Amino acid sequence: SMEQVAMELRLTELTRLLRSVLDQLQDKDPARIFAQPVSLKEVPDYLDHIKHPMDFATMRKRLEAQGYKNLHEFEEDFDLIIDNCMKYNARDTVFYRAAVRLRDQGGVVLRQARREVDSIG
Repeated sequence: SMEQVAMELRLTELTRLLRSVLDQLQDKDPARIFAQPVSLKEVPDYLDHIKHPMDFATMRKRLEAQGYKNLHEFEEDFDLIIDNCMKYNARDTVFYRAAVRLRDQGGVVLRQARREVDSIG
């Protein structure tokens, strides 16, 4: 069907728009602490602490496989990154300080991105 075609083209263009948003968010991690999944070799107990790990490259696999049906699903994954960090790592750490920084700065990118999803449909 063609009504299936227009659902796709509208997804394809969410997927376009999220790509931009992720690039902006991942510029807020200049140190690349969030670039990649926490290594299980390096931190073998990690999953005893964090049940749903998340990182930018894992979000990016799922984005290029059109796997975010809306913005909320993308926003949930981003918050996973931040929240996991701020539980696993103590307050007086480079790691926790960087999640606090990404959360504050990424809140601006997301607050505009929410309007452009609603506007553009």
